Amino acid sequence: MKKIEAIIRPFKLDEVKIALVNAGIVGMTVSEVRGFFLQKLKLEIVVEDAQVDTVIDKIVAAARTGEIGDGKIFVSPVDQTIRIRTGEKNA
Amino acid sequence: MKKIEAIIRPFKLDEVKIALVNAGIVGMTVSEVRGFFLQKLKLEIVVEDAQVDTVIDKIVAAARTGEIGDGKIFVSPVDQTIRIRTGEK
Amino acid sequence: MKKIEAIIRPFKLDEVKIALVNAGIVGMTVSEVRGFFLQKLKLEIVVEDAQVDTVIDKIVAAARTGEIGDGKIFVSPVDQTIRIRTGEKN
Repeated sequence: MKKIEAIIRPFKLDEVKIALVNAGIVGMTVSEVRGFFLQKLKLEIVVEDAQVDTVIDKIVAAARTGEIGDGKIFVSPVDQTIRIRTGEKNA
Repeated sequence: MKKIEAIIRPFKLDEVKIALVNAGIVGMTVSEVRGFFLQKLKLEIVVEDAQVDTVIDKIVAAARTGEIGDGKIFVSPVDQTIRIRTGEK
Repeated sequence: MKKIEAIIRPFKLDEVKIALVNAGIVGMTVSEVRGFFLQKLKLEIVVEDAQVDTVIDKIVAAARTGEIGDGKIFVSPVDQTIRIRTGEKN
């Protein structure tokens, strides 16, 4: 499992969201961030390793404009995920 | 050392906070997040490996309601922690 | 590559920012966080492994005051970085 964090232009949110739903990406967290100080959105998703590349492509395709400031995607390892409602774990 | 991030229902904050203090969990960071777009809180703590399971349980017990949307906990590795005040590593 | 997250006193931002520019640190993300509930800023940067220690020192030197609440720095692994504009990966 990997965490994928994407720093995108705020107005791209909808587009990106749509794409991620189309790839059956379920859980997803978004927070307001300042980068460059420009306002950006940070999207966080956690997916299986096999999905990573796929997801990246879609985000890229949805978040891209062609100009500097399109932002960036970071992939990092996740050891464990726990669903609070049930306490179910996957590793 | 592991980073523990929990995305919870905002109103659960107090409860969760209490529990974490009861387990001697000291440093803790909280930010507003939108998930699902519902308002959530993201809590971040960094603890020793041996504490991980314990902490998870408490968070679960404190943050749970029984309904969809209770949120999620992610555990990820941390290589290094540095205290800014002293530079201790 | 490593992600460096620093939780600092808000007013230190400028100082810290200057220092990071002086070490050629380019991309950098800042968000408002509540820690301890005191208002803090979380700075996130991703750098090559070889840079890590350097960066840490500068942040420390820039963010420090000597009192409790100076905050903390966490270093964690990053597997992959992708530039959205081009799709370039490292």
